[PDB]
Amino acid sequence: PNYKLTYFNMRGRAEIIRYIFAYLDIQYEDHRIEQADWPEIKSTLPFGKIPILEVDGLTLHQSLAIARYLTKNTDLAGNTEMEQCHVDAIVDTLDDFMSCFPWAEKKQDVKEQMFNELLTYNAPHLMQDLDTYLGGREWLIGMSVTWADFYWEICSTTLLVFKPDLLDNHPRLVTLRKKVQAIPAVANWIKRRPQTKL
Amino acid sequence: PNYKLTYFNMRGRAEIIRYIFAYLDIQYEDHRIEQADWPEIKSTLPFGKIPILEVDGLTLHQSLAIARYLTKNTDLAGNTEMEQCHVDAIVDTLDDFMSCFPWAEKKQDVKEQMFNELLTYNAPHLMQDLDTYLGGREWLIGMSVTWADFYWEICSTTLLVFKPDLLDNHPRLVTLRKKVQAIPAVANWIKRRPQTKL
Ligand SMILES: O=c1[nH][nH]c(=O)c2cc(-[n+]3nc(/C=C/c4ccccc4)nn3-c3nc4ccccc4s3)ccc12
Ligand SMILES: O=c1[nH][nH]c(=O)c2cc(-[n+]3nc(/C=C/c4ccccc4)nn3-c3nc4ccccc4s3)ccc12
Ligand SMILES: N[C@@H](CCC(=O)N[C@@H](CS)C(=O)NCC(=O)O)C(=O)O
Ligand SMILES: N[C@@H](CCC(=O)N[C@@H](CS)C(=O)NCC(=O)O)C(=O)O
Ligand SMILES: [Mg+2]
Repeated sequence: PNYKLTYFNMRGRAEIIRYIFAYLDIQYEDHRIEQADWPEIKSTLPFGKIPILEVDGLTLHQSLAIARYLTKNTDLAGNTEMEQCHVDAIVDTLDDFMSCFPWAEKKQDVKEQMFNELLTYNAPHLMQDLDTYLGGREWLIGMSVTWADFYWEICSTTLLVFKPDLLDNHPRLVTLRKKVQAIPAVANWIKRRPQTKL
Repeated sequence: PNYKLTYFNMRGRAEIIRYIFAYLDIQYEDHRIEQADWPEIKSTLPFGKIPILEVDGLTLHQSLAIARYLTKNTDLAGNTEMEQCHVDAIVDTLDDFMSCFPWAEKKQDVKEQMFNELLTYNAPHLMQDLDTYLGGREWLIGMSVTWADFYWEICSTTLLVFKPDLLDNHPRLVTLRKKVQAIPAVANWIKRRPQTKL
């Protein structure tokens, strides 16, 4: 199939998709648009949002819906119907927290203030829940890597930018990040991808 | 399997699961708790959130992850992987919007302020996009009902409570709502379900 992923030049909400393509060794057009080119594109979209993934002429939207589609029938989806549910559940739990941040707030002072508050008063509870959930296991779900692990690594990479000590109390979550980063295909993408703040 | 759904005594985020169980004709325990029950309960939850679904003692969380789990391999899932992606996308677009509302904000007005903005400006645009997306088609995805249609009817029901004229200019979305409500198993549920504001 011919794939074309459209998003801004940043990891953001499209990174999970890029990790999946890398892991699966699938070629695709990583189309990164400049802010100025967004308006004319937005008007042609279903619900005016990106990322979107074009597959043989048809358009798909919603980052997680796309990610799930790409992992279907692969080892990244989950090893049992119930584990597949757990993968989806961990992914939404992580996405729910990421969606709490005022990424679009114009006023920098209020934005920064809210970021710091969420990272100091709210994040600790989620990190603990995740640590407890992971326990002494190697991966978040099952006994092999799933895209939920990829998502943890992607989300935490961004949160760590704003809160360096985020995982100082949870070395097990740090270990998981490193394990994902060590997967050859993932390590390679991480090394070659455009370096952007977000 | 023994199914036990735990949530507040309201439709909310659990209604989609309730609709699925009804449609598929699956018996389950519809456990509804009151606020005075939450505290002790929350302490016993993976990520302190409801709804949760217990399957033979095993706890599953995240409403959409659970909803997807129950509809896999059924006629509500989507007929192709691509269509399954569209179902997931439509559901997340709707969930994204519903999640924007400050349901928990404590101040009667600061809350009503964000609500007004969401209902007066954001809502109309989403309705337009959805209406355009549906076109003259019978259901949102494919040629048969899917849980995405279920979600549309559920989400729109709550939105209508705050903005009665939401669908005045989109009769096609109203027709879809009625189609879902006319499905025997669903109609029976809508008839017998506890009457709650949300
Ligand atoms: O409301 C917005 N308007 N315009 C935006 O560009 C924008 C960006 C935005 N961002 N989201 C994210 C990542 C989200 C995420 C969610 C789940 C998992 C992983 C990631 N990043 N991000 C932005 N970053 C930057 C950096 C520099 C300058 C501007 C931006 S936006 C959210 C909302 C909006
Ligand atoms: O912060 C909260 N804590 N506990 C809660 O139970 C809770 C519920 C809540 N609410 N969510 C919804 C509906 C969500 C929805 C999402 C997708 C599709 C359709 C629906 N309603 N809701 C509440 N409603 C009321 C009404 C009166 C008094 C209190 C509440 S909570 C939001 C936050 C929380
Ligand atoms: N939940 C959606 C979020 C879609 C979304 O809001 N995308 C933002 C960028 S991360 C966007 O399109 N912003 C431009 C706009 O809203 O005009 C997903 O994961 O795809
Ligand atoms: N995205 C989650 C939302 C989970 C959530 O926030 N649930 C609320 C009820 S609507 C809750 O448990 N609130 C109590 C709390 O957060 O302490 C889902 O759909 O399951
Ligand atoms: Mg979501």
